[PDB]
Amino acid sequence: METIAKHRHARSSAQKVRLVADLIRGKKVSQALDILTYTNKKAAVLVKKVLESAIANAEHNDGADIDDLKVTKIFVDEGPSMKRIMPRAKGRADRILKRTSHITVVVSDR
Amino acid sequence: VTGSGKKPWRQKGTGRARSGSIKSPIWRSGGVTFAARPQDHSQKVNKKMYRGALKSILSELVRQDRLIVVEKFSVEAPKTKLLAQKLKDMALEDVLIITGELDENLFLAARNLHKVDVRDATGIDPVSLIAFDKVVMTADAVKQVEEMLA
Amino acid sequence: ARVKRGVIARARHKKILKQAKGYYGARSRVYRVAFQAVIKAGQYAYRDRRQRKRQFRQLWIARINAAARQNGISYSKFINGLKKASVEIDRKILADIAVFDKVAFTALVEKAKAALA
Amino acid sequence: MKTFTAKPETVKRDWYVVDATGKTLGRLATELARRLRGKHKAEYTPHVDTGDYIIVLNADKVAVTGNKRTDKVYYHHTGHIGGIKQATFEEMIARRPERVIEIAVKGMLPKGPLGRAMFRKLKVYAGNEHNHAAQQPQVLDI
Amino acid sequence: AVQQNKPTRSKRGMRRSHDALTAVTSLSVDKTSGEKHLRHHITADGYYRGRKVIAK
Amino acid sequence: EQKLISEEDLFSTPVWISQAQGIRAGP
RNA sequence: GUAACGGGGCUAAACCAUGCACCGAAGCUGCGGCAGCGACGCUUAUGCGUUGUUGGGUAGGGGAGCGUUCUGUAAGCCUGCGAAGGUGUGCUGUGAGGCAUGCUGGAGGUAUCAGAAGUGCGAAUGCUGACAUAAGUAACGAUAAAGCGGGUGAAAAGCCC
RNA sequence: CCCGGCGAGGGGAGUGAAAAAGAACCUGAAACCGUGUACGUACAAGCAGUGGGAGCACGCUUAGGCGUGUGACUGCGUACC
Ligand SMILES: O=C(N[C@H](CO)[C@H](O)c1ccc([N+](=O)[O-])cc1)C(Cl)Cl
Repeated sequence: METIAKHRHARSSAQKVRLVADLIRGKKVSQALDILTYTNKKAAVLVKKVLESAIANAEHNDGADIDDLKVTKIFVDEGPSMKRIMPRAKGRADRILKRTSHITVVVSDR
Repeated sequence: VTGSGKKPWRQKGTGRARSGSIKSPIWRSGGVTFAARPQDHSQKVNKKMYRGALKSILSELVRQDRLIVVEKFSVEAPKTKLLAQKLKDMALEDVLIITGELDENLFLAARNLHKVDVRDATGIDPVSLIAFDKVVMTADAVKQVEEMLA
Repeated sequence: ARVKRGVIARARHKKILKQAKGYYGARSRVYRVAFQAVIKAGQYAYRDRRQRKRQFRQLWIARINAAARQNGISYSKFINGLKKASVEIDRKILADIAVFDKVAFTALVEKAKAALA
Repeated sequence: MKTFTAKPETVKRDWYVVDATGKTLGRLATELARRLRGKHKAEYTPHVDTGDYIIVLNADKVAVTGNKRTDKVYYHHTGHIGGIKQATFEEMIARRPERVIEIAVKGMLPKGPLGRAMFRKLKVYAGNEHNHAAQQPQVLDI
Repeated sequence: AVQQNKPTRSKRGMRRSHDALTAVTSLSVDKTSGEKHLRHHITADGYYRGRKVIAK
Repeated sequence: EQKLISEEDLFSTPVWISQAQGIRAGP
């Protein structure tokens, strides 16, 4: 009984969210949250909401029992890049990409 | 192309490819290296090669039994339906009609029938005589076509 | 009468990237790199049809030599022996016989020894 | 049809003793090289190791002809500054006689991963004996 | 002070092979309040080693 | 309400003046 | 850095003279296959069919072809039972190609023979747009300088007292 | 109706032929970025291919040492314009 939750257009690069996503891949959901709670990363706050959202999706709609769930899939994809300009010396201009991510977390009792 | 005559670049020193014109045909917008003009596509045909050609096709029509000769071919009132009845009776459907004079009733009745065309002997052409399954000529139509090609 | 390229050009590229499957890095991804890779694959392929026929014979000869010397004669004398005995069995077959029927091979050594003396 | 091929998970590789006393250096190293490769097995196969294991005792008593015992020089570099070290045959026998037999065959074995694999089966001793008595090697006059 | 060739995606991966985070895996429980907490730190309720320090 | 941004990423900055400028050679 | 036998090595595995033996190429033979020319008391528009010989190619010349778009046949066939496009798979031509149907897609599709070309892209420091790399690397823009308590507050170094 | 800062963004229900047609909306290619399995890889040196050519894994080879993948060892081998 796979159940999904997602944060689309999270403002962090996929690279940075992935470090944290990796810590909880395959883990019991109760054990995963504690790991997230004491990981000192902005990205730990973003995905944790998603995991908790996913847990609540499992109780309310069908699944339930917090005991049975594991983080069976988690993957963090690239969102669109916002385009901006940074002035450099001698009138030269640089692009900056303010990169985003799609964070997906999947939970299941089996 | 609408636009300006200024070189974009300083010729040298900038790292870009050298440019002369934002209307160059390599550039987005304002291309078209060898642009088209209105032109006349019409071709010459020798008088004799035209007549010779009409004769060859007409002679084939005879050989393939697609040419139909009749004493008269006309219609009473200008009603396409009336013509339609006649054509079924003659076992014709996809057909060119060539008549002795530009008969008007016949001309009017045929306009809405796509598979039927009417023509006076004077106004014949090579492709119409081919483009229909059967071709009908009046006796008078023959005599006029004959004189014309001779 | 404007003619657009979209459909045909993709088909031509897809043929090449398909010939480049299994190749490393850009050679299986990037047409410009793949196209050079696939041709050179072809150049070597042509070549090694000719090379293949050199390599296998060297193998057969090397194996007959081993088995000939096992029955107490060198390759060079053994083949000469068979030729003067008018035996024509080629080295693909002899190298096969050298492996799977050592007793038949010994019998071909005597046949070639008799003629050679 | 298609040709036979040795399978490394089937091939047999046997055990031999060889006395290197009085034997000419490289005129023995040749026959070791040959046999370590399995060139003598009719089921020889260039990419597979069909060779045999070879003990060599009395490496300290292998001979060389002419003036080579004193004049023959072995060079190697240390990847440094001066690097070039140098030592005569007589000095090699003295220091470590096993090296002379080992250097000899190695330069006659194919160079490459298999090449390096064949060499592993050469077990040269300096003395007149070995610890491989359980391997039941049978004597070889080579 | 610049690449002569574009480095590969595999090499990129290798370079990142030490970027991985470490989980603490050593949270402890106050014997009075029952909360998990980092070792040698107070709890969210302001407990430490069974005794009520602070008050919040 | 997330309308595309102004961005203001028009890039006519190219190309600024470009001296060596520079080593002296070689006479 | 041995370093002027390619090297391991050779008193001979060196040179000289004689003699046999084998390895060796895309050389020649064999079997299978395609293609161009030439001669046939031939067939005899010619196709055939045996024989003969030729098929390394830059600039260039000569000869054959494939595909893309458009007009005709063209009020001509296919199509909601699923068109193009996309993406999978199968077979076949000497090649451009070609044919076949797994799933998407959700309306257009087009034999044959004709005709006309904005007709085929990897390079032009070609153009426009996306997206990589270096890289999670440099930097966060006066060396005037901050520390604590409250408060608000989802959350406070920066906000208010 | 839920998670959720009376947020964003998601998950349900419902509309709708179809929502993997949902306003960042016909189709929806690739460079590029991911997750999932198959095999390979830490004594082994170079236009990354090709000729050999062991395993191991699939589709049973659907009884036939047959197809796909992967491919250790090994012979040849300095991109294109
Ligand atoms: O640009 C110069 N040097 C070029 C480098 O491209 C060249 O190597 C050079 C060097 C020395 C020299 N000289 O000594 O007269 C002249 C040219 C100037 Cl110094 Cl001439």
